[PDB]
Amino acid sequence: ASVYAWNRKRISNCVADYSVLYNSASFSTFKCYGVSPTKLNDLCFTNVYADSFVIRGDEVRQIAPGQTGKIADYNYKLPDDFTGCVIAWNSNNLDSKVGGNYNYLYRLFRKSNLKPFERDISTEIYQAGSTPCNGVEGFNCYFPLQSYGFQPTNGVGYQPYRVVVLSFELLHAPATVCGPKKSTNLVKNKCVNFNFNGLTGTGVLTESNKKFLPFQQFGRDIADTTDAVRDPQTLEILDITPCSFGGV
Amino acid sequence: QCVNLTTRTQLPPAYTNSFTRGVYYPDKVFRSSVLHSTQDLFLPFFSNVTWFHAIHKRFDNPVLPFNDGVYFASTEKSNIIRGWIFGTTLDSKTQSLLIVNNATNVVIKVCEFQFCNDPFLGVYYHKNNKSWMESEFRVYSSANNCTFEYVSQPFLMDLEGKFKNLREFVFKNIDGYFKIYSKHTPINLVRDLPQGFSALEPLVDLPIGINITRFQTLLALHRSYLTPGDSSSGWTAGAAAYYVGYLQPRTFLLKYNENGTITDAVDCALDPLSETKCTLKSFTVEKGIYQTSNFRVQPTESIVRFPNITNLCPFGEVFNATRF
Amino acid sequence: VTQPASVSGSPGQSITISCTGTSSDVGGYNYVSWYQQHPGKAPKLMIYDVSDRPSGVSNRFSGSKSGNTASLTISGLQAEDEADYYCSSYTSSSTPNWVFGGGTKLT
Amino acid sequence: SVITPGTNTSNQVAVLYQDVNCTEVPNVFQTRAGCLIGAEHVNNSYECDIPIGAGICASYQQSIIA
Amino acid sequence: VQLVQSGAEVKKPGASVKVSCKASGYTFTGYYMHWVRQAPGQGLEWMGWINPISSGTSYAQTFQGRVTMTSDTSITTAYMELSRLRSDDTAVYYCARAAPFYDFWSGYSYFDYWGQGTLVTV
Amino acid sequence: EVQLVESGGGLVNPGGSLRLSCAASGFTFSDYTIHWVRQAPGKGLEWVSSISSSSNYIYYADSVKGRFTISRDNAKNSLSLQMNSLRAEDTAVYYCARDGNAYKWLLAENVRFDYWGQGTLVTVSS
Ligand SMILES: *[C@@H]1O[C@H](CO[C@@H]2O[C@@H](C)[C@@H](O)[C@@H](O)[C@@H]2O)[C@@H](O[C@@H]2O[C@H](CO)[C@@H](O[C@@H]3O[C@H](CO)[C@@H](O)[C@H](O)[C@@H]3O)[C@H](O)[C@H]2NC(C)=O)[C@H](O)[C@H]1NC(C)=O
Ligand SMILES: *[C@@H]1O[C@H](CO[C@@H]2O[C@@H](C)[C@@H](O)[C@@H](O)[C@@H]2O)[C@@H](O[C@@H]2O[C@H](CO)[C@@H](O)[C@H](O)[C@H]2NC(C)=O)[C@H](O)[C@H]1NC(C)=O
Ligand SMILES: *[C@@H]1O[C@H](CO)[C@@H](O[C@@H]2O[C@H](CO)[C@@H](O)[C@H](O)[C@H]2NC(C)=O)[C@H](O)[C@H]1NC(C)=O
Ligand SMILES: *[C@@H]1O[C@H](CO)[C@@H](O)[C@H](O)[C@H]1NC(C)=O
Ligand SMILES: *[C@@H]1O[C@H](CO)[C@@H](O)[C@H](O)[C@H]1NC(C)=O
Ligand SMILES: *[C@@H]1O[C@H](CO)[C@@H](O)[C@H](O)[C@H]1NC(C)=O
Ligand SMILES: *[C@@H]1O[C@H](CO)[C@@H](O)[C@H](O)[C@H]1NC(C)=O
Ligand SMILES: *[C@@H]1O[C@H](CO)[C@@H](O)[C@H](O)[C@H]1NC(C)=O
Ligand SMILES: *[C@@H]1O[C@H](CO)[C@@H](O)[C@H](O)[C@H]1NC(C)=O
Ligand SMILES: *[C@@H]1O[C@H](CO)[C@@H](O)[C@H](O)[C@H]1NC(C)=O
Ligand SMILES: *[C@@H]1O[C@H](CO)[C@@H](O)[C@H](O)[C@H]1NC(C)=O
Ligand SMILES: *[C@@H]1O[C@H](CO)[C@@H](O)[C@H](O)[C@H]1NC(C)=O
Repeated sequence: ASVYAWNRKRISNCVADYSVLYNSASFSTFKCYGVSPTKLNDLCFTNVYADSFVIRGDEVRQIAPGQTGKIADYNYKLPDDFTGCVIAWNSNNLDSKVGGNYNYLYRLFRKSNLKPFERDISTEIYQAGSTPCNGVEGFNCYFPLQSYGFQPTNGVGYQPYRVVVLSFELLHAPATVCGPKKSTNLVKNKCVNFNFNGLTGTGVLTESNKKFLPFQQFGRDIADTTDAVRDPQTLEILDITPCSFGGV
Repeated sequence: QCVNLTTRTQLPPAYTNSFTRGVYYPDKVFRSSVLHSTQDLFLPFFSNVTWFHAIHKRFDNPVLPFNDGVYFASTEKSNIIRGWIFGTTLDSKTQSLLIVNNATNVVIKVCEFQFCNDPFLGVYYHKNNKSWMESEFRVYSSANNCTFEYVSQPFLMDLEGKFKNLREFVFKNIDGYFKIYSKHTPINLVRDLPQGFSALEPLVDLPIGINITRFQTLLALHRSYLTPGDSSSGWTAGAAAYYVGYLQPRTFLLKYNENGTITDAVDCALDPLSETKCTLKSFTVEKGIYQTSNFRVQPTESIVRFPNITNLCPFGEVFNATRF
Repeated sequence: VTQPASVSGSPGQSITISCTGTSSDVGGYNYVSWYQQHPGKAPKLMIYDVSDRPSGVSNRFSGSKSGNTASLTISGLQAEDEADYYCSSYTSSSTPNWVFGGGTKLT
Repeated sequence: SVITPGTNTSNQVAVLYQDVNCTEVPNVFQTRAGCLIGAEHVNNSYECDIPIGAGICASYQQSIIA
Repeated sequence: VQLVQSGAEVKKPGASVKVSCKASGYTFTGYYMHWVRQAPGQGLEWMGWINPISSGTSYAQTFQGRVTMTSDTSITTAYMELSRLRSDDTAVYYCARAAPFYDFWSGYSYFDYWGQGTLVTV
Repeated sequence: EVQLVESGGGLVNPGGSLRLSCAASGFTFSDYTIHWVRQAPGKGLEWVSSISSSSNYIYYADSVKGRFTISRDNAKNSLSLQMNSLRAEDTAVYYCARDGNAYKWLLAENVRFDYWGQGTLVTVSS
């Protein structure tokens, strides 16, 4: 997709192996925010969004938290608290042609900056002056979009880059996108380390007598800390207590 | 195809008291024997709720605003209310969400539907075998460019013509999801919503992510030998009614019992006593005086006073200088 | 819809008047009706839905259909039966409409 | 601040707008403690129940009085 | 930057002529394409422009209603079609490049590149 | 007793116009579809037009479509037919008839004529 009209792919209910992408030699940029690129396979998310678009080399830096510029402000905005990975590679051999590839557009003018993950695909004439344009471009009335005109002979900063942004959603909800980690047998009545669908900690797992509702995945005590979980494979409710401790 | 219905009495809208209805489980966390304070979109206590009728001659299925979320309730015995349409322009120019419970399946679809100006379902009564069957589905003319589709397992509705069943729903459009909460309880009233508390459990979180600003309720018509005429006038309706309220960013104190069920709640902005209860994190207040909030007079105007000069700053002569 | 110009026979006899159409008229649409018109008078319905008789109509009148041809059989022919009998049916075309047959004179 | 008898007795309240004038806020009784609204002021003096301030107390006697 | 126009044309009065201009050496949609006419023995006359990114146009009141400008970015070519040709439309037609109206330093106020003139006889 | 009474017939010139009426009684007017049928002298019956009970569904024969307009008033129990740009070919007795199918929501295409009016003669000549 063009950066002004970027394409969002929703990913859910699957196993996400991020090492295939991260350990690839084929990407020039692989920057993760809010998460380590080498811990991704240990995590579970409630959703992953893969946003794909084409920009020119020099603009790749704008696809990040806290950035400004024509792309960051008018085309594709990432939130300051963004969690996810920005992956980009040179696509000069695909998205460039002799005479110029004018199928890739970006927004050059807008009344205001975009909100995070806002997608503005309008083509209304931009009013630069104080006089209404009435849909007709001319002096102080601009067509809001412009082409990159990608050519195979351009310098790197003007070559096309294909960018995929993987945003990681972390809601208080059942996680549906987990890395390729092998599960172990469930152990009860012992002090163990545990990881229940991304929920980690240390304690003793016992059979729970708490009547969870069909939609509830875990419970909390008056301290607002997890004290019970629903086993993601058996749907058994387990109570979590801390391992014996005290002063000596 | 689509048909406009006629022969309806031009009555004004009715209104009812929301009482303490419209409270749902704010999340999927189990809590018990605890009072939990949460901020979310809830139906305010004792709010003004619009009351719609489908009796006989009325068949109220207007397009209503969605605002920040909708509280919907229905009271009926003949399953007149089947589903809802959600979207903006509610036509084939935009993605819209259609949720319909028909005689055999519940269907949830998101498509560029060309919805009817007066959409409905219909059930025919056959005096020859004393049976009720669904014969009409007149909701849209077309449904192209579908992005989401779900169909539930098969079932059979009685569809019998005849309040016994109260069905409450909460519709939220937030964080890329269309969240539906619901509760089904018995009711013995034919005049209004019951007075009492019942928490609505989550039904489904739909991974849709569309713009919803307007919606309408889909009702079923009854056609029989007693309803002569054409597709626009040859109809009646089983007694039914529904209520629509709107959610607000309100703070609630929710009371969870031993079984983790919410059995009560306080609307912290309803009145000074509820405010005190929330402040003290308790459903009871002891004799005394408590500071619960702060009073502040709000500004009514914005006054801007800049120097009265018109000459522009010579930036251009810096930027377009012949030599740097 | 094609009809005989006329039919005749002795009193007491059974006379069959036929209406031949096509699949879009008679074949797939069992909505064929028959009307009896007396000179100087408006026509009245004798048969509808191929074989159904209106109240007030004598049981000597019964209709039937086979393929693309419908028919009306008048048993026990009476002198008072003499009339112009017409078919009517729904025709499916570019614009939905209804048509009548040529009309059969019963003498 | 909210003045109330226990909810075991009554759900009636009176509200004191501390250090606020009764003409600024919108049984309206102006005291040195602020504007007390919802409590009925009486001349009869009693032992202090719920303290308001500046010699003023409130009690439930039914309605809330000052 | 190069601008290459079609060859000369001969038309009868009432006929229409379409003159093409193929651009290269720059981002085609980054500039406005103007057409300028020069009748024999006369000076230069501005006809109008097209903005290839949107194919928005503007015409001089002199030609407005007779001239239609189009473009095709896939072949970086601009076209000017002048209908209802009259004998006084005999002229050399040029395509010329100028910046868009949003150019900070007013590069739109002048034409920096010109193609070879195309003679049209009527 | 169901009755339909045509009126507004008479002799008119070609190229002119004429409005016909049909009064109804003995039944609920607003529950039934009413059709117009015409019979040229010496000829059989020809369907002209129909208007449904809600007036939402209106049909015309191709021979009159674009010239005739049909409308009804369910408060007055009265049906009208406006014939514009009429010709000599339109000479006929015009009947109004009550559709016997009280359930057009089930089989809209199924048409029978249970009751007919006397018919009013329209002649187009000079
Ligand atoms: C260098 O820039 C100056 C300043 O102009 C300002 O900065 C430029 C880069 C552009 O952004 C301008 O739009 C901006 O105003 C130029 O001088 C100024 O030029 C403008 C436009 O020609 C003049 O405005 C006009 O003024 C007349 C009245 O005399 C009005 O009738 C017009 O409608 C319009 O408002 C402006 O007055 C003028 N200011 C001064 C002090 O001269 C300068 O020409 C430019 N030089 C070059 C080589 O570009
Ligand atoms: C169903 O009705 C709609 C809306 O029409 C309006 O409401 C009707 C109940 C009736 O009161 C009409 O007179 C009103 O105009 C119809 O959509 C409109 O159709 C007209 C043509 O008749 C067209 O000019 C309008 O632009 C249409 N409105 C919109 C928003 O598109 C619709 O065609 C009716 N469908 C049928 C035949 O049942
Ligand atoms: C009651 O009788 C009606 C009329 O025969 C049935 O309706 C028909 O159902 C068949 C399918 O089995 C359809 O093909 C016909 O078109 C229907 N006719 C009409 C007029 O709708 C009806 O199904 C019967 N009810 C039950 C429970 O059998
Ligand atoms: C897989 O998990 C589901 C719970 O979603 C469980 O019902 C099923 O039995 C499990 N199957 C296996 C082989 O573990
Ligand atoms: C508010 O509620 C009252 C009482 O039910 C009702 O009369 C009034 O019309 C309602 N107003 C609005 C805007 O809902
Ligand atoms: C209900 O909807 C489903 C899916 O669109 C359809 O297959 C089914 O036939 C419908 N049932 C009825 C009674 O219309
Ligand atoms: C479906 O959407 C595409 C845009 O993605 C549009 O081009 C197409 O015309 C739409 N189909 C229909 C039937 O409108
Ligand atoms: C939804 O559409 C309306 C126009 O009908 C628009 O004003 C509003 O901003 C849109 N909201 C979102 C989230 O796109
Ligand atoms: C709480 O759970 C227990 C389970 O033993 C049940 O007996 C009791 O009735 C429940 N109480 C409520 C209010 O549901
Ligand atoms: C509440 O009032 C009742 C009398 O109705 C009394 O018996 C009870 O002790 C009171 N409880 C408290 C906490 O005041
Ligand atoms: C309240 O304002 C009035 C003037 O409107 C003034 O006379 C009075 O003394 C003020 N009282 C207090 C407590 O400020
Ligand atoms: C208190 O007494 C005064 C007279 O000194 C009188 O004006 C006032 O109204 C009385 N207030 C009440 C309510 O007792």
